[PDB]
Amino acid sequence: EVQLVESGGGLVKPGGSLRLSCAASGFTFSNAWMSWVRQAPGKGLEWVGRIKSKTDGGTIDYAAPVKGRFTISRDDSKNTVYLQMTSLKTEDTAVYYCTTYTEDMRYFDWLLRGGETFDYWGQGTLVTVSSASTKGPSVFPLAPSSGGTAALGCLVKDYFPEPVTVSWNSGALTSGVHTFPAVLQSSGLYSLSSVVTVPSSSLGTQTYICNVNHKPSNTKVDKKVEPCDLEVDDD
Amino acid sequence: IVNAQPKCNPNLHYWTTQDEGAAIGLAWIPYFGPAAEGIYIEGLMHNQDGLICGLRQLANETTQALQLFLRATTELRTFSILNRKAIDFLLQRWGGTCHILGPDCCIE
Amino acid sequence: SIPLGVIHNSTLQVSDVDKLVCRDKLSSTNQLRSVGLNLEGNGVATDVPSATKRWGFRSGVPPKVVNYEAGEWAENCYNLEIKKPDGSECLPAAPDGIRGFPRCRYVHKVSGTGPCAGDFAFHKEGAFFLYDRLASTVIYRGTTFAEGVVAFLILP
Amino acid sequence: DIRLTQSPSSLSASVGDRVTITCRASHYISTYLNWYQQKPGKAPKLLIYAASNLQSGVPSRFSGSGFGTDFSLTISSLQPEDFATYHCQQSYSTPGRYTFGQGTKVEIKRTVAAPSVFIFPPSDEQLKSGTASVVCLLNNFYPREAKVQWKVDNALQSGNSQESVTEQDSKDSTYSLSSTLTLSKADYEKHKVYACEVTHQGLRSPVTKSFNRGEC
Ligand SMILES: *[C@@H]1O[C@H](CO)[C@@H](O[C@@H]2O[C@H](CO)[C@@H](O[C@@H]3O[C@H](CO[C@H]4O[C@H](CO)[C@@H](O)[C@H](O)[C@@H]4O)[C@@H](O)[C@H](O[C@H]4O[C@H](CO)[C@@H](O)[C@H](O)[C@@H]4O)[C@@H]3O)[C@H](O)[C@H]2NC(C)=O)[C@H](O)[C@H]1NC(C)=O
Repeated sequence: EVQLVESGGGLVKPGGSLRLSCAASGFTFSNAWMSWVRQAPGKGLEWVGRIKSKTDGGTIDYAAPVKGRFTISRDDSKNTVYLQMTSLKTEDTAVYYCTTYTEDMRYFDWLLRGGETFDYWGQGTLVTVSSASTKGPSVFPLAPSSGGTAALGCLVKDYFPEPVTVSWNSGALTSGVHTFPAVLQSSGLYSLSSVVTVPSSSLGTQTYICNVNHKPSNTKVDKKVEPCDLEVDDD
Repeated sequence: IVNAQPKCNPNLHYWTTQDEGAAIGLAWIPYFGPAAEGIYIEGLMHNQDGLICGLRQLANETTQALQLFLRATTELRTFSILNRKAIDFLLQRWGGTCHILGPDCCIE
Repeated sequence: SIPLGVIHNSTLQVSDVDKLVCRDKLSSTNQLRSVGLNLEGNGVATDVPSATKRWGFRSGVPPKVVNYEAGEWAENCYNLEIKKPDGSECLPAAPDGIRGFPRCRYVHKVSGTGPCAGDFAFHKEGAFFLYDRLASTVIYRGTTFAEGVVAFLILP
Repeated sequence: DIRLTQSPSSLSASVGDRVTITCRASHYISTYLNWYQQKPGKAPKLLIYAASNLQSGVPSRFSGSGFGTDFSLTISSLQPEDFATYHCQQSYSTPGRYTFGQGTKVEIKRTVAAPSVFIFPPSDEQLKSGTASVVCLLNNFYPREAKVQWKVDNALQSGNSQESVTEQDSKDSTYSLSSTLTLSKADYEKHKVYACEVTHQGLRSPVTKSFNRGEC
């Protein structure tokens, strides 16, 4: 019933600005408090900011490492809240989540304390800050040339930033699929591997293609993986 | 019961003086018993099916009536309220002749 | 739950609150009686040193009083006028309507001094101090009492 | 301003066990805690508001307790979908830097599962670029702890490989692990036998999968 969608994340160089947008639907936006909470890759959840509704004055509060560099605003006619990021530092590389403090939880706070309980969370967006340019992913097949059950994967190498998606046979094969998380190589670029397990007798009859989609570099590449029996009857 | 208060405490941290049973040793003796500050037992009751908030509302809606009662009586301290409520509970069912298959008769 | 005495023809039992005996009949509140029984009747030492060794001072516990309708004639009762060495009273004056135990053959009246290290004097065994149709957890000044305990009965 | 500390940091229990996580506060707080469930890759989902209060839709096995400085979260009987990282957050004052706890990741316990082992040599299209990446796959195994060692011509190699662990699957509580080994083209064409050897509790003896360059 209630849904929130974050957008605007991307790669920005240290010291640059970036604008994040949060769209909300399914509730009374003008009476609810909004908040931004970020999650670093290795630091857990970290609260960023808070904005009240137009009823309570709409005062804004920021975090200590955040004050003076960010600015929150809200549009009630469009049910949207915006977060502006200026003079950004490398420690702010995180996954940003947009949260709402509904009017119903205002009613459960009885001691009238300013703190809030975060009701609903959106998908979140990725914000990466690093002194490097975008790079396209490398797709290489992994041939299956073991018994009754066999395994088949394709490898993605030297891609930056992180957002990558892999779908085998345009999503027709969803069972037994394992897509491993990214691992940082010594060169500064990441490496990902995608696997799917299939019966051995089906490799000669089916055609398996992995579809790799990479939004930052706008690179969508698909590759067909194919396998040993001696064909020695030549003259 | 519709809770019409501006805000509600969903949690009930209740204290009472009824003993929970299994009194240890001879601690029931007033000489060896606890002081006036340590005779209470506590408990936590969460908001289930919207009960807690409703309870508060009930108290609110009771207040007026209760006040009127305290206006009528001349007791400096009134302790016989629950007992009177029980007496009225019994009179409601068995105060008059209990006709079988009747609305005011609770039989089988 | 407070034990209720069940009286039959030459039978006494504790009323079982879990059980329900439909043959038991309570047709009037006159059948309900509260009775005070004297520790004397259980063979306790009545000499002043033992009795006073059964009592002790304590603060922090508010006194409590419960009525009883009938009591037992005592051979030995006690009446205390105790002060601290500084002359101040150790025991409070009898509240309004608390009179002495009505039937005492011997009243043991003890006067003197003590440290009285506590706001009220209680019974160390949890018994009651029986007065004129009022039973108290504490000793009042200058007021004759008997040591006892309370039972509740339904009379036939 | 306000410090929250969870315990334990990691937890492993079986399906149907009673799980209890503790959240401790630095200052005095009267039932302002909130329990959030965050499954890997998804957003945190609010489970408990204030103390012992379940959000509409949360199953009955979740329960909260406690007030003051210490708070307790209890799951009566674990279920496969309960695998997630749970967080406790205070709402007593305006949130500080340490308002959210570090988090407690719950892990489901099952029978020891033997890993299915495969090995994938580098592709010719990848060999054309000047870099080689051999893959060693261990899928469908519990627990997560396993030993992967690369041996090129019976010589143990270190510092040139990387591991990657998949989160616990939702249907079957089984992990998957991938080992990627990166070498240059010249050093790859210098040796004949390549083997990845794995040790795990589900296998009586550690097993090794090997291949030669250009084999069938
Ligand atoms: C209801 O009725 C019961 C039954 O009588 C009463 O319980 C009695 O309480 C008195 C309290 O003073 C007890 O008397 C004291 O007992 C001490 C220990 O002996 C008993 O306890 C141990 C441990 O349980 C038993 O193993 C033992 O067999 C005895 O049963 C004595 O040490 C006390 O002092 C004695 O020594 C001193 C010297 O230091 C002398 O000065 C004393 O005069 C005395 O000789 C004292 O005797 C009595 O034992 C209890 N009866 C029992 C346990 O059966 C309840 O108090 C009563 N309640 C009410 C409200 O009336």
